[PDB]
Amino acid sequence: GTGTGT
Amino acid sequence: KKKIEYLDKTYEVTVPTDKIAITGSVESMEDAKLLDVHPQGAISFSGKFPDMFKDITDKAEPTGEKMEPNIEKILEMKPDVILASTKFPEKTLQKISTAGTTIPVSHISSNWKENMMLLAQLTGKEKKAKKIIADYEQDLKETKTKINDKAKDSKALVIRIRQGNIYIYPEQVYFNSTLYGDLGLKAPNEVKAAKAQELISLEKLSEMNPDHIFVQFSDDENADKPDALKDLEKNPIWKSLKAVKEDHVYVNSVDPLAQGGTAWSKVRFLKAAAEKLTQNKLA
Ligand SMILES: [Cl-]
Ligand SMILES: [Cl-]
Ligand SMILES: [Cl-]
Ligand SMILES: [Cl-]
Ligand SMILES: [Cl-]
Ligand SMILES: [Cl-]
Ligand SMILES: [Cl-]
Ligand SMILES: [Cl-]
Ligand SMILES: [Cl-]
Ligand SMILES: [Cl-]
Ligand SMILES: [Cl-]
Ligand SMILES: [Fe+3]
Repeated sequence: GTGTGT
Repeated sequence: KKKIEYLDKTYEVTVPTDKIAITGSVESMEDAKLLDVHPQGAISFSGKFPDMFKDITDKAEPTGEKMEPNIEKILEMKPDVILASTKFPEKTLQKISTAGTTIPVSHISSNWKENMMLLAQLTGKEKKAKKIIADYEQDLKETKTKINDKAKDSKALVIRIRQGNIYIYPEQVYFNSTLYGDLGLKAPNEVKAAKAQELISLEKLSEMNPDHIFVQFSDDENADKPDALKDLEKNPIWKSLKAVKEDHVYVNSVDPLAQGGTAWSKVRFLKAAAEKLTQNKLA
């Protein structure tokens, strides 16, 4: 949940 | 406690243990499945444990949904070790670490062996892990020979649809390490240019014009857009794709919750790609 689809 | 080394970091953990709480790391669930590790805490998927994990979640309480650890529940468990994910926000990893020794397990697929050996070291199953790794490598050797040279020179892409949007991944992430790295297909420039999970437009995809597309679609990850796949398939721009016209689109050839960078993901993807690229189950 940022591996950023964030 | 004992010193455990994992990706140039050292953790002191009581080992072997079964008091393992897994949060965020679906990778570690997939490693647990092959190692037959029954963790104390495991990831829920829409509030349940998928059929494919039921053999190792028999002793487990849910830690929460993948991205949403229930820190109160994890505290309740008092685990010897928490297997987290490198994909969490750093602040979220810090919060998780209040409930115990926390190891962020890598989502970089080239670390699949290290991830497996981590769980193996924690549970005393090094021999079993090494056998699994050895068997993948033998499988890869045999499988490479069963895939025709034209297939190995084709343009192939793996996409995953999430909230109705199309995502690609770096060359060493998801299934791409198996498709490009292990099998030797050439990564498209868009994959080479990807720094992380990356949104790609259908418009850009139509320019890439791949020969083969593996489409991964989980209903769970598309609750906001449940018909995303059928909608995609009716789009004129999707319909213009070489892969679509040649009937070379493979939907959920591996379970859509599979993470790619695990022994289990790789062995499944190796076989699926072999079958699909050769269009024959014998592979
Ligand atoms: Cl739910
Ligand atoms: Cl949180
Ligand atoms: Cl820690
Ligand atoms: Cl690899
Ligand atoms: Cl195998
Ligand atoms: Cl869209
Ligand atoms: Cl390209
Ligand atoms: Cl680049
Ligand atoms: Cl689009
Ligand atoms: Cl489906
Ligand atoms: Cl699904
Ligand atoms: Fe993610």
